[PDB]
Amino acid sequence: KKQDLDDEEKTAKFIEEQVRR
Amino acid sequence: MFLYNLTLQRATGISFAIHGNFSGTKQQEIVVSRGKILELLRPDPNTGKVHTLLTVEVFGVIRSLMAFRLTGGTKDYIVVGSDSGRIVILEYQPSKNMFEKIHQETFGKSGCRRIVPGQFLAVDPKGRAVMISAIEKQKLVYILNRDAAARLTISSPLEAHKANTLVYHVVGVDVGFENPMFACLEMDYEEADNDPTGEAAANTQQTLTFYELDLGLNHVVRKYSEPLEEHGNFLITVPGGSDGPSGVLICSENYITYKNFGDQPDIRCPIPRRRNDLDDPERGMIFVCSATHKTKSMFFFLAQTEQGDIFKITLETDEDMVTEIRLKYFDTVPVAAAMCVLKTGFLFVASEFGNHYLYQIAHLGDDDEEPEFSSAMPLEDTFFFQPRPLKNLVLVDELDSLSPILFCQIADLANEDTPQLYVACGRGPRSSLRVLRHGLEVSEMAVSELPGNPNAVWTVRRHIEDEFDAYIIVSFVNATLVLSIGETVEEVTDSGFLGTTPTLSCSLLGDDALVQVYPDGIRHIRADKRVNEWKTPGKKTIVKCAVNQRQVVIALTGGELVYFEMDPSGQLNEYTERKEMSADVVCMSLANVPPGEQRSRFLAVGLVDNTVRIISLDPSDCLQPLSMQALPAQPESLCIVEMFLYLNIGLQNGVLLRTVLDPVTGDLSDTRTGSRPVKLFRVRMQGQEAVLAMSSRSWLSYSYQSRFHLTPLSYETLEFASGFASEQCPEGIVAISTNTLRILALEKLGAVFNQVAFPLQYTPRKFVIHPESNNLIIIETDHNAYTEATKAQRKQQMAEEMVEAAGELAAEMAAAFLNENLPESIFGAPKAGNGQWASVIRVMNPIQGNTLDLVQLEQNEAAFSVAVCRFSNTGEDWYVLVGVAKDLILNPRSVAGGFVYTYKLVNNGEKLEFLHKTPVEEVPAAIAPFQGRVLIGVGKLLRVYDLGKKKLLRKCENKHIANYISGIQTIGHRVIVSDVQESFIWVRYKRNENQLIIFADDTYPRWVTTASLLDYDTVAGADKFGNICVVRLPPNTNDEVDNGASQKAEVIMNYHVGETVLSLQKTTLIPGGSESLVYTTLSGGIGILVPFTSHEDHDFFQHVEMHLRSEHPPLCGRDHLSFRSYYFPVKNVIDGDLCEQFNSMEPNKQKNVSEELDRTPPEVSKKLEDIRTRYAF
Amino acid sequence: AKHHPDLIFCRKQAGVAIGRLCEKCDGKCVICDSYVRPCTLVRICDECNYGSYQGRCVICGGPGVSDAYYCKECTIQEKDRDGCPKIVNLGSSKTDLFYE
RNA sequence: AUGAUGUCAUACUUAUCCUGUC
Repeated sequence: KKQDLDDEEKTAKFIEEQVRR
Repeated sequence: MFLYNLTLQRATGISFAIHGNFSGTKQQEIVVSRGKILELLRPDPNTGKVHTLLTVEVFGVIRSLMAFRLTGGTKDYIVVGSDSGRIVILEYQPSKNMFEKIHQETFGKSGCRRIVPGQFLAVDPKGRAVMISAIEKQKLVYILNRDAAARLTISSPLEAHKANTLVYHVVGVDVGFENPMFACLEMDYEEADNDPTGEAAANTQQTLTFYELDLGLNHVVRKYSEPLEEHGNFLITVPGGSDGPSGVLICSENYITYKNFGDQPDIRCPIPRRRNDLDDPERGMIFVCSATHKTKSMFFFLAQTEQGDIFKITLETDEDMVTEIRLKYFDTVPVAAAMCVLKTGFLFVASEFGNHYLYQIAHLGDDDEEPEFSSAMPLEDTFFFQPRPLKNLVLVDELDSLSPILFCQIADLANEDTPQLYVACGRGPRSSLRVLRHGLEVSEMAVSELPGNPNAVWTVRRHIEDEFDAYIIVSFVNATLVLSIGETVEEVTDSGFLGTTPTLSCSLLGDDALVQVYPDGIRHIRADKRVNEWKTPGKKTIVKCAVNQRQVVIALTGGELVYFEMDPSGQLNEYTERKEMSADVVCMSLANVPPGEQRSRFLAVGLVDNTVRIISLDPSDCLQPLSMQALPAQPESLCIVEMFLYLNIGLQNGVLLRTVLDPVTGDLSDTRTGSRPVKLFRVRMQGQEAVLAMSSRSWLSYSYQSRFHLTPLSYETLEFASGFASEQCPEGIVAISTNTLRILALEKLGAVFNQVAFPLQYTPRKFVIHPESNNLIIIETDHNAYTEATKAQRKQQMAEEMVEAAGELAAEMAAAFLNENLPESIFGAPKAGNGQWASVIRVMNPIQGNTLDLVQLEQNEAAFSVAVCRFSNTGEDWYVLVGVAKDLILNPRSVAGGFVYTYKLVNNGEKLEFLHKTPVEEVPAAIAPFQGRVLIGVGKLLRVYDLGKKKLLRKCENKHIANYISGIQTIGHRVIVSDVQESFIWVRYKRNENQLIIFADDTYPRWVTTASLLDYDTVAGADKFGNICVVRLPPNTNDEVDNGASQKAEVIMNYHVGETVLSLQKTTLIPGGSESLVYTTLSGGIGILVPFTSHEDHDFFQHVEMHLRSEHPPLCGRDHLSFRSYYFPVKNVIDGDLCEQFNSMEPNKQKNVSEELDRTPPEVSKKLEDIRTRYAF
Repeated sequence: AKHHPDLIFCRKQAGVAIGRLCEKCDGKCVICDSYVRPCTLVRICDECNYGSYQGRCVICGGPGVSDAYYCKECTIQEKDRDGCPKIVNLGSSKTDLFYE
């Protein structure tokens, strides 16, 4: 879970970036 | 492929609607019944608007909704009949905003069976018992009695089944505290099933049987029963006892007969029709719905006909019997599925299709020239009621929601980056092309240009007890402008601010004192004409400021914090210390003071070093650091708010990061708000504290039932914003634009998706988007209708027949009949016919509301498919091929022939020219381009046709279809055709020999309605039974080949959505996010399916769903797994709507579920919101 | 069931009387006749519980102490939504055992 | 070479059951 969570945060990053575009 | 279904827009179509005192107060609520969700509406008697008080998904198909109340009670209960085998009694708990289930007793098995009760449910008017019966051979009656602690309790139900008897509709009799009787329309089918000659099938009319429940014997028996003259569709319970005589009104085709039990004679009255009706005379006329308005003086009834003619039903009666039934046409209404007559002149019109209506009972319907056909009035001839506009009710509000399940294309047809949902929805004349955009509707109340370059805006009231604002401050670059808002807002100078300098903040500190923030110093203005100045120390200036209800924080240059405290005597007291920061202050935030407390505790201060720090404002630890938090960019604005409170902070980039309000910094969240500095502004939305962002898109964040909801504004971007409150604008927001001031307001709560509808003529079938023209080509075809030229010819024939009476010949009603064109959208469309239809093709631009071209079909022409592409034999000319049928209607009337018209799409898709019309032997229901040619599916024959000079030359043909080709999706190499009752099959088309060969098929048949290609081997298709399936081809399937087929396709995903899906599209709803399987529904709902990216996250969601299925059961008594496994078993599907109830459930149950999941309830809320932020808007 | 294939149930109308189980037949299910996974309580008929017929076991028919419940396997198979399963007949069981 | 009826042992299942009384 935790390792995935680290990845999850990155996953969030992409969506947030998308919003910016 | 583990997916996760989520709902974006709930179903707006209402199947049932009740009215009464559900909240237990003097205000009456409107309990509406949607498809798969329960809704509680509360209309405002002053504002005239209906607000949604509560909305809960029952996770099942509710088939009956009735309300009841005990004798001497003050609150109405909620009886809910669903598809489950249990009866549920609900009692909405206001002290919790949730419907509490009073009792739940199981009666049978699940499903919509004929022997399963739940289709009909009648309640007694005295509240002594409730009766739930099936469609046939099942009837149960349970007794409801109050306990010693005033709690509603149920007794053992009484069985009242009758073999080979069908029940049409049941209704309880209004008895004056005697034995309750339940009248129902019965029909014995035992004789018709035992006669092959068919003589026993004919002359078998319905029998109105009244079964009385003996309370002293605790058993029900069929006391009275009598046959009817004609078959009835619905009943109307007449109030008896002390108010009026007992009895019931039986509605039938072109007749109404109220026949009370006992010695009351049967009085019948025919249904009045419209004068010079354009419909067919062979078709009958029945009632659609009926409303009852009961008062202490008298009582009236309002029933709408098949044409939407709402008639005011009144019944003259004697001392113990009924005299006559006097009906009068009140007004004209659309086709409504339910009508609710509320107190103080309120009429709720829940439309069966299209937007709903809520007409308020304006007039009584009497004291007019309108002819009121009495029941005693003889006729041998029916009171031809004139179609007069509803001059007795006034549409107080309209709930125009969804109820279509038609077609939808989600694409970015506009200049914006976010794609819009162009969905054609409606039925017949009420059809419209609604472009749905995820945003919020802003109502600009006032707009005025401002001179210079304004940089800020403020709005301060005169007193703390004032319900409206009084002063509006506009900060320019070199000065400040102040205005007085008294419905005549102009420039003011006597406010006491003296805005010769730009202002940073303006608010009310005391109960009537004002405070102005300037970089040159602080100016305090009390209620009297007194100015308390406070200059800046030294040559420094105030960079930022933070005002509050009882605190005034100021920040100078170099990170010099200055604190001012509000004395209880009305003065301002400065602090005895000045705290310095490590960097310059770029953002400051001060939370509002609580009504119980006297000051705020936390104070947020943003630094230039990309870090946020919390400072305590208590006198014990004043000017002391509390909690620090690093930021990825330089902060621009900060604002803390309650709903349990969170502190939002906006950065200089297009991103913002929030944190909870606590002594320590807890959880954090972030999203891409961007290419604009994110500013934070507080606003009051729906009586709650909301946040208003200032960026390239103006997003307004607001919580909704322990769930945040932030939608952007459907307007231009603004630089500053502030809340406004006045007499003309009670709930608005004053937003500062680029050299312009605009006073806007957010009236509609369009957090889901705001829509803009362009109306059409007939019911649309499918729409095509032109690639070069960027327009929409939709075909509107509806059965049982006539064309415009056919209606004009029928009107001319009626005008010729009206002059054939030779009435002194001297009376010319044709000049008043043919010239007066009645609106089909308001007064109903005068359309009839068995095999007649009406098709119309129209090309309209999606940016505007006008149509570029319009093409009318023939009289017996009905289009079903449309496609716009180019031909390989031709150049770059896009041709629009539309297949139509000739002489068609239902299954009894076999289709005759078909045709395929071709259009030229001239003037770059602005005008269509008919090139050729190639006929066909079967009705074409599939048109799709495939490698420069057009694939035409006419019935069970799949043919590949090419472009010809005279007609479409069919180059290939395939007759391997099972029943009929309903849909066709063509891949780049293969072709996937969807059958009517059989599942879709994969077919390969050989280009060398022009022979289409089916290389794959399915093992389970499904009534497919729509489909979409997810990949080269995976295809997801909808079901007509309310399910959704996804089939994937095996990797060992050989496409090059030459029970039915050898290679079978396995279904990798199946899920019963519960609503009829007719449009599926896999695309990106938001730029930057992930693509999801967005699906539409026929009940006006929008859903989305998102695949799981992690196996651990999928297992966590599965464990959360397994915990929620045990901790929070559905209110309809059904099982979640049984609802998801209605048609097909569930395979790799997670219902996000059931997981969304964790924030709405009990806190102890949420803590127990989080302890079982080894996490926190805010952690589970963040994990649920992360998937929604990744996959949706 | 298991203990008796010739026994017939009552299958009468469901009332408000909650069923009970005897001390010798405690924990045993009525339909599934199992000992694990209790999910739904047992409801008795109105004629099956009146006067001296109240407070008696459904399966055993003796003095009921604890309330009887139905198995979850019978609940998921919709075998608990039927009539009242009161043991009315008693054949080929506890008849020759009284003589010995 | 199955199958048939037939007097007669032998294993197996039912979580079968041992204080029941006027």
